[PDB]
Amino acid sequence: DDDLVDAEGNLVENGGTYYLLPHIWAHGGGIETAKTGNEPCPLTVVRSPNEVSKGEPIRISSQYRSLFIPRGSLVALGFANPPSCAASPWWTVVDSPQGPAVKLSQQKLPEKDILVFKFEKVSHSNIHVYKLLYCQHDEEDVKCDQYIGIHRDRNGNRRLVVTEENPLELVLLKA
Amino acid sequence: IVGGYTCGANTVPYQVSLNSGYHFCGGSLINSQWVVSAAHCYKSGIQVRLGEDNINVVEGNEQFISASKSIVHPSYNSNTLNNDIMLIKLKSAASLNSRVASISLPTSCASAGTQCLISGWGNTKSSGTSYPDVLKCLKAPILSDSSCKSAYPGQITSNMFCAGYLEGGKDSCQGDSGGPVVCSGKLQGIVSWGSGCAQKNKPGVYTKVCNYVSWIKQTIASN
Ligand SMILES: [Ca+2]
Repeated sequence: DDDLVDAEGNLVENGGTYYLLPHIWAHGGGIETAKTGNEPCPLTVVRSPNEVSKGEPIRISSQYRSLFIPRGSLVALGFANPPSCAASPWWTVVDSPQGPAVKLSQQKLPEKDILVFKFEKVSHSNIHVYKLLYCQHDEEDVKCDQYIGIHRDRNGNRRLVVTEENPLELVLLKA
Repeated sequence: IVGGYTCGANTVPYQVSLNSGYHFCGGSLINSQWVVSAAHCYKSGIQVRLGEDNINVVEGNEQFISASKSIVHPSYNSNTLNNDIMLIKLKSAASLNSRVASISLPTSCASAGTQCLISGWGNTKSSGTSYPDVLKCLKAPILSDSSCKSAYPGQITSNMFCAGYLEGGKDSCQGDSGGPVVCSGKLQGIVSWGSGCAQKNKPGVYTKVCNYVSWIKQTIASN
């Protein structure tokens, strides 16, 4: 009677912690932070260079006060265990020399800058998998007409960025 | 409900629990065959369970009724959390007794400062997750539109209002959704959304039922 479901076939609990792994075990492991470019600490959200690493425990939250994540609800994704300098464990999307990239901020962020994601189940039904949408607000009608993808860089960091033709896929595993 | 107390068996005769195999949202009985909840609690095949206290087990006062019609507000916008209101028609009228009773719709919007009774079987702890067996209660006041918007800049429309404490400590939480907010004997609100639970400067945001009442009565009169 809902959509957001982890790997074990159990409902995704709002505010709970989950590992975000790829669909095909060849693209990388779970999600984690990384120090890329000229950052003073780990402020870049990437996929584990490892392919068997569950990554970092990630909380998935919705503004709604329901036990689960309502379909079509915008969500925020944050590290259950925040890093050093992050003033918030929540991800956000900021412009970078590379283009819009999923980063952690040193600035306290408001709901609007974090509730910009939305999971979307995939066609190949053989196990719960989802694409991650990026929804930038507009004028009291935030439109989710973009996806978040992987951009492997000069140092190998599989950083999460906004794409439109290289979307990534994820499976959720209760941390 | 964090920072609240145990209501006591059936002391909130209008508290309803929406079940889809398990409890996933509160609701409120407005008459023998129509229930009100949050739009985001929409699900197919809803079983409305009334006269409940311990939702985990049967105690002899429950009334299990399958949903016949589940009308989510036409203007519901899952993104913006706006018009988060849903109506439910029971396949069969409920037997109204002392344990199962309806709550009066508000024909007038309550003013800020009014004390309200928020009810629900949701998480009762700020950080962490601990769901109760029995109905939890909580008295909280309607906050001003300027404070509400101060807490949630750019997120408050005229169809929602805050209630609770800027200080935090007491508030609604996950699993309370769709539940009632009764003030001065009328269902002035519906547990809708909020940032965290019992957090500072982040009170509960509720669907402003008083703006929807004309719509409620109409649909009930034609469905
Ligand atoms: Ca029971």
